Amino acid sequence: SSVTLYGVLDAGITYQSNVATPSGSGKSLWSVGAGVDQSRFGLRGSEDLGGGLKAIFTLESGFNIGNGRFNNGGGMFNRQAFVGLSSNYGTVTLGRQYDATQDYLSPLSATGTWGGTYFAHPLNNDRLNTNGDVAVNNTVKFTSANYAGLQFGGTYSFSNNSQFANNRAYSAGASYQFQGLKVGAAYSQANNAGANTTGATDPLQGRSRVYGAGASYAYGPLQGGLLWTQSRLDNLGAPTIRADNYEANVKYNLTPALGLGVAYTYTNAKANGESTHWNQVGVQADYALSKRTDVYAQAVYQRSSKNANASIYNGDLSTPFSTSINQTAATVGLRHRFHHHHH
Amino acid sequence: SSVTLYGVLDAGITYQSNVATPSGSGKSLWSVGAGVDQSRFGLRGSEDLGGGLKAIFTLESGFNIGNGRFNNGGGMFNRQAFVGLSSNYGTVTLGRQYDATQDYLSPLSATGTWGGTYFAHPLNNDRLNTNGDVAVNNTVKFTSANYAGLQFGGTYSFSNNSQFANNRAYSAGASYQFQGLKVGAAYSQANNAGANTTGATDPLQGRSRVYGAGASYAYGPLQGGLLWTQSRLDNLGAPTIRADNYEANVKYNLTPALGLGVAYTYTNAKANGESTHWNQVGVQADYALSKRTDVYAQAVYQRSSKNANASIYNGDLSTPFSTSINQTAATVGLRHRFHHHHH
Amino acid sequence: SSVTLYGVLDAGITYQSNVATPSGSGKSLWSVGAGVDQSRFGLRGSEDLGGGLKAIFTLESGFNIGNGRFNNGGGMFNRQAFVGLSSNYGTVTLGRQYDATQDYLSPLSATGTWGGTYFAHPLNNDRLNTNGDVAVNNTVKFTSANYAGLQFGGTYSFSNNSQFANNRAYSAGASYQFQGLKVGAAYSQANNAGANTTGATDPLQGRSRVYGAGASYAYGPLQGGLLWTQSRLDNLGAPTIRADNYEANVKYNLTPALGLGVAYTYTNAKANGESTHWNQVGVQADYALSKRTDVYAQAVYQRSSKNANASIYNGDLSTPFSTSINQTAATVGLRHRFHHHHH
Ligand code: NA
Ligand code: NA
Repeated sequence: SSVTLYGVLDAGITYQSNVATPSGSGKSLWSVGAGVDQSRFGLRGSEDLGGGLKAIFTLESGFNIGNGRFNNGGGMFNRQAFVGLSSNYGTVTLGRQYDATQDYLSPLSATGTWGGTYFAHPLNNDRLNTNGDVAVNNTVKFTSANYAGLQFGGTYSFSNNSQFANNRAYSAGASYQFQGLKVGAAYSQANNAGANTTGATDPLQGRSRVYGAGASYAYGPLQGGLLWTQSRLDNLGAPTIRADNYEANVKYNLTPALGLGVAYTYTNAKANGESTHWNQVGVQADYALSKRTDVYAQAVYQRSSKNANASIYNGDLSTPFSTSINQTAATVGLRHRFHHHHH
Repeated sequence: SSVTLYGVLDAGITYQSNVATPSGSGKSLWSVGAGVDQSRFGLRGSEDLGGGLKAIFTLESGFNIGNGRFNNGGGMFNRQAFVGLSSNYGTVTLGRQYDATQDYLSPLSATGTWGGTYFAHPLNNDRLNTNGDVAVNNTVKFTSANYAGLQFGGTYSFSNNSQFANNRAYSAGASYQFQGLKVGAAYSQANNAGANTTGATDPLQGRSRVYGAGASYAYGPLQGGLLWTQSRLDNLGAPTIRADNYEANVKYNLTPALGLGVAYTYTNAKANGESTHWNQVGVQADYALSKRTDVYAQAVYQRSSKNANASIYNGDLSTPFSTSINQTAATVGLRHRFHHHHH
Repeated sequence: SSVTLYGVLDAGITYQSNVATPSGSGKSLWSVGAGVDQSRFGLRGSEDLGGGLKAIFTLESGFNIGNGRFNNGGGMFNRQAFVGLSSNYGTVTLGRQYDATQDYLSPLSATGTWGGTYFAHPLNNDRLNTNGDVAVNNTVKFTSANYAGLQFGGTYSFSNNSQFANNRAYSAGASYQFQGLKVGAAYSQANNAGANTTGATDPLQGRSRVYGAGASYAYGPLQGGLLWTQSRLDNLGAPTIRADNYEANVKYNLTPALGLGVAYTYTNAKANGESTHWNQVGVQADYALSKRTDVYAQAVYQRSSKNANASIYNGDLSTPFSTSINQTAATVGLRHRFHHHHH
């Protein structure tokens, strides 16, 4: 009954204050690339099948505007590719999909809403930002109907190989919404993530987990929230690694076309009796020229503990860290969304 | 005069009863992936050029809904990419194309019609199923006009390198149709298939051939057919390998929305005086929720000779065989087709 | 305010008279592939933002019709991927873009207009033809407004890594147009081109430069031009290489549907006190069956100095040279353009 072509183009100039060079000294990194959202194009549709029943699909491909290449592991529909049925009693979808972490926790974070890439937590450790390979393959997802503001669901992501536990995943989450208040909680687990090309997580072991909970509130021109997440690697005789992230964010619309957002995140990682931590704060001014086009300017600052180095997530996990405990990232950019409904 | 965007999304849950693990024991394989048809999207068009003359093109890309990646060798338009001219005296098309085996024999098989992937013959040995890299590169194809139900044509697929015979192919076939009766025969040959990146067959030698003939009949709610194919590798001092496939299939529409199909295939492979064989039978129930959406359920069973192992084709030739002479594949899935004509 | 889907399909049969085989003897190369233009599909749009201000984008992907694969380095939007703002005072665009060489010199060449691939200069040495990886990544481009027929602009292409000069590029050019007269000049420089995956030029060092100038004139059914370009590799203790290209071209419309073009190019390359040269002449007959479809036939002939070998550019830099000082390339082909404006 409807097939929509859509996309988002986001390009900006970014300065990063200190990025290690091969000579070991720190220099600034200048780049052109996605500032807030990862660029993408997609096809989505829904067919009315009568009785509240609908067939739905989404095919969504992320790419780097700087070089035209696929990212998120490099496949065609590297963000989402799924088909399913929606009814009054819930939705079941099959394919490559984001999991409950993304459905129920990301909307409570700056990186998952107005902030995007550079507001991600260190190394995107809790998989909240999707400018990065965070979708899961071979996924069956159930999403409940809305029960008076309560929604819940989960995923199982098959290994697609004769070893059932070798690169699979699952998750569960729930949200509660009421007149501007949003609460969410989620739990996700992977076994042998990235261990092969058939399973749930693309290459790049043991057990990896993300869980968290938070809440946000919106009224008028003001919105804000709090969010806790933990990412954990265990069952490796390597020592367990765990990272906790504590974020507060607020966004205020000065005018209907000018939003300013501020976010702060404290991250604390522990392994084998030792601990490192990062403090990150960012501010973003975003100006809408139309419903489809906005220009933005932002600056993010991160300081690590003295036994560690700073690195603001820029969409590329291979980016070398700062040589110091400090890094600044400042971006000016342009974002354009397009949309065709095929009447 | 018309450009159409289209696609097919097919996702299902498959159980395969016995697939070898690295430890050598057989375990079940559970997977999410294409059940019947390979998922694909495409662009096709035809321009009226006057006098019965038309310009036509098809750009068609297959992909795995489970992980969003291209398959069929991994290129962009990995199923078909061609442009050509159609007239009252026949059609000439240029590009990456299926050959006469696919045009004239596949419609007589369950795997090429209602059955799809898991109804393919062992290892897709006769290239009848297109959930697999069976298109040929660099192809010039002629298709005749309809001469009172007779159609014929063929292909030559260039090596695109200074060695004219190093990775090239050609084929020829013909069909006869009359009021529900269909007859087809075809012959295809490749030399040094997959020996380079420029030629007709993608990587993954000597002379490889497929030929076959069959017939089918449709009237009312009932359709069925018989088909013989042989695949042959020779001119290798390695010993010639040949495989013969004998298939019978029948499909019956219980209701206008519920089809049940049954297929049986006997396959016999011979090499260096020794012989192996497979018996395969499958049943599929397919229920149309609309013209665009259907849900299906099927079960396939294969038994090999005692000097061999069972393996039901699942779209992935790297899938390990069963550790026994038996394998069962059962699938429940969802298929959705979309279409936009751009009025 | 508008999003357009578009594409060009170009397929032809090419004979090349002498291409080296591994045995060292020269044989003819027969191929199916792009004759004139590289096949491509794309999405482009522009939104009216009021006051002469517009948001624009182009996403353009080149591919080989012969095998369905991406070319131009193999990424998704491997020809152009950019977003930007256009105003009365000029245009700024960000992403993967052609540089000033392509904007201001290519329109004065046969290879950049009616001639295409096989009219390129030896090894596409001056990057004038786009059936080849000539776009630059991470590019900021400014294009001025038209000042009474004068247009100018330039590019800077970031390295996107902490070494600012390690795989970056920039360019500048200008044109002057008046009633069929066109003049252009351009200059482009890259440092450490292809040295990494983050920078301006895709893999496949020191300083590489292209510059040139030319003019063309069109009136009625007749058009022609002259163009000089130089490509230079220096700062390598390897010896500097430089190549100068001198081209004359003319195209005449016999009828409104039949164009004949002739081009001649002399190329002279010098390195370490030695010199090689090539003479190339080509003729193309192009017949429009409609505004969207044309069939063409052409022949190109190249003779090299006796200390070198002939090689007519065919879109593939890995193609081996002729074993002699001579090579002929003859092509017959079909080109079809499509277009949908989404009203
Ligand atoms: Na209309
Ligand atoms: Na459309």
